[PDB]
Amino acid sequence: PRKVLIISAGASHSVALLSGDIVCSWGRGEDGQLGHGDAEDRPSPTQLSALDGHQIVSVTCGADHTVAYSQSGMEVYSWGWGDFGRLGHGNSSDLFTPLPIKALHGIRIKQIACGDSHCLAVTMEGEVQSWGRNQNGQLGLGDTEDSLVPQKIQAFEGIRIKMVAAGAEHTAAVTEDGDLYGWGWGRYGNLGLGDRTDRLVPERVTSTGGEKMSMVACGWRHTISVSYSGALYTYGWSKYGQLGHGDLEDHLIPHKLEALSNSFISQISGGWRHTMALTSDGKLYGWGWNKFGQVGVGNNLDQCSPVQVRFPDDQKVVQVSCGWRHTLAVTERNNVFAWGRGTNGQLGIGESVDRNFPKIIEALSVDG
Amino acid sequence: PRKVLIISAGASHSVALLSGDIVCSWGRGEDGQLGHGDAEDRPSPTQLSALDGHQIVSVTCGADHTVAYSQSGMEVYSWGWGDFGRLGHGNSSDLFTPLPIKALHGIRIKQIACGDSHCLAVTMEGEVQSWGRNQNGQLGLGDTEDSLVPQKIQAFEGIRIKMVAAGAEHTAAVTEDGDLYGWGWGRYGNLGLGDRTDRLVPERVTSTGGEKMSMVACGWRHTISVSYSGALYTYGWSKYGQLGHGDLEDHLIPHKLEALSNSFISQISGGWRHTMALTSDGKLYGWGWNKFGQVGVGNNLDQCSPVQVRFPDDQKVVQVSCGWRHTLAVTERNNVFAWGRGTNGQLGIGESVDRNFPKIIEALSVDG
Repeated sequence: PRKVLIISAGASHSVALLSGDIVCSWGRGEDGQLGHGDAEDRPSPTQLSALDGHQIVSVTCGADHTVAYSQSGMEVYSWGWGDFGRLGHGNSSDLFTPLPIKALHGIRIKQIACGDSHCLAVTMEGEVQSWGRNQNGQLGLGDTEDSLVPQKIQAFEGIRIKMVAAGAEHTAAVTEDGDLYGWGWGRYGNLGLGDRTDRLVPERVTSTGGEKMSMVACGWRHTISVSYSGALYTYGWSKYGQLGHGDLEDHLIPHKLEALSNSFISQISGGWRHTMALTSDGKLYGWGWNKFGQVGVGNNLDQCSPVQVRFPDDQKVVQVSCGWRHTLAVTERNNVFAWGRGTNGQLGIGESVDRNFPKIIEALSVDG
Repeated sequence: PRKVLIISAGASHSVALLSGDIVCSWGRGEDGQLGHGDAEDRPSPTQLSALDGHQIVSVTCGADHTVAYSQSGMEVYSWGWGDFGRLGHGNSSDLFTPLPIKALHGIRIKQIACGDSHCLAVTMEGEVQSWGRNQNGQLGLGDTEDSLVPQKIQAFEGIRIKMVAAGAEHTAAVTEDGDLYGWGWGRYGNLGLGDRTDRLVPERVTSTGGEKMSMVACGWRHTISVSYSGALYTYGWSKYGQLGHGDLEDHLIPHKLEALSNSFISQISGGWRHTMALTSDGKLYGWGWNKFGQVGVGNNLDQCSPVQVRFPDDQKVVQVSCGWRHTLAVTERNNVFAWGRGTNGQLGIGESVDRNFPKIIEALSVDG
């Protein structure tokens, strides 16, 4: 019957895009991130009626905002906390219902990324637009002033971007031809440039190790990058064991993960202080902070080395999104799973309780 | 049947001191800012156990932490969200139950203040030691680099600070002979120096309308001061009427609030989007964003101008503290009243549920 196409975990909230082009959301509602007009949490997945019939093709979560967009519509909608203009409407009011972005109408969008308070869009042609808070340069526009409305990184003109990723206050980008970029706040070496300085214009990473990057994903203060061999590189902060190399050191350049050397990483997601990674054969690995059991192995002990989150009858996962204190994953069996902090209802499982092993979201699954 | 001495309001938590070195907290407990070792919310004033008999004499909250020094042991305790050196402990880990600040053991304090992510202390001697996030100069140490340990501001050498206030990413101080200083993030004019930029060290406020200033207060992105003549001045952000001058214009230099000249202002308190002020009579006035009922005037309308707050039987008000979404008050009969948002229980009245006017805390007053 009905199945999940996309999941996405913000800080204390999480969203799902269902067949029927249906958006639904659940979790903390206090800042408007859910878009049901009201400010109350949803402990159970609620339909987002304002976006019924809008032919939304893809959702993406910030920390306390949410963007979505329509390809038939050529119309990009945002809602949630509006401060510093992360929503992009040219003002900074909070939205509690989805409103389109006059500034992007009629553009063909390829990818949209969201950090803590800045956003980036990618055109099909491969240009970039940033908007939101810019205090440490994250917008990558050459200065420090916030931009309340989307604006083109001229520093990219003629260079075709393949995808970008946003952390708390920085940004990353692999290109079509494989080069990797970082810019923004960089006090924990999270830009891969071998130092602890910010950057206001994108800066090419040279210490790839001569290997071209296929995709990048940001956590809060650490960055993840996969290459073409399937090799996985991490860099930035690792106070909490999220870089994943068995210790807790910082890495100012991309440091290949040894443990998962023998796996082809097809997908990556970064959270607040943990990490998650997807093999070709659908095994999922987690490591990082685990106070609320958001890594997934039935305990509340933190993991500085990749450990395998186990499932019922070992179905394969096909998607994984990381929040600040929780994780969602989708399996091949068209089932949906959540674990971690459940207090604000971001788990969807009707009760606001913490779970350290993956629990099944009854309202979004063909169970068994 | 004990007396409330002090009350402070966090972004989503609330603390109060009582006679007997008894400290109580309720509200959001996810980041450990309540201090009972656990991270689950408290909906009613919970006696803090690890401070029993520590002879604590004042408290304060930042956005997601808390500070609480003793005057017969001369140490300082912090706990809650730890990121950016916030707690002054030389690391950056969270603390769920108070620990002393050995960097200051010995030092004699007269006041401490807390922003979102940075803290300030005034020695009894009138020196100041700040610590925390420094990306915009809010420690006024002349640099944009966080400080995990508290450091003396050698820039106030030969000056006697009497009072200090901490905004979100800005700071403001009044000296013991009238002068007014601001430093840190000043993009909305919240520094009162006639422009919209930051300052990396304290800078004398030179448009003080010719009056010495005796006290100061800090919202999220606005600043408030009260002169020797009992006048009231706001300056900075006024998107919601938190500056209180009957419209919505930002002011780059301090602006006398004229509607309140027939009163002598004895206490002030800024919030996320609203402000509160208590005249020498004991009449409480509130303006600003009131979406969650937080100004407390029986309705849910944004007040861009001072509208006083009435209590059962025209009780007189002795103390007021301003959170992000709620407001606390203490009255002359030794009652406590809370209004505004009450989801994380941060109203201390049991259930809750928002309340748009002052509701009593049965469990900590003399009336029921």
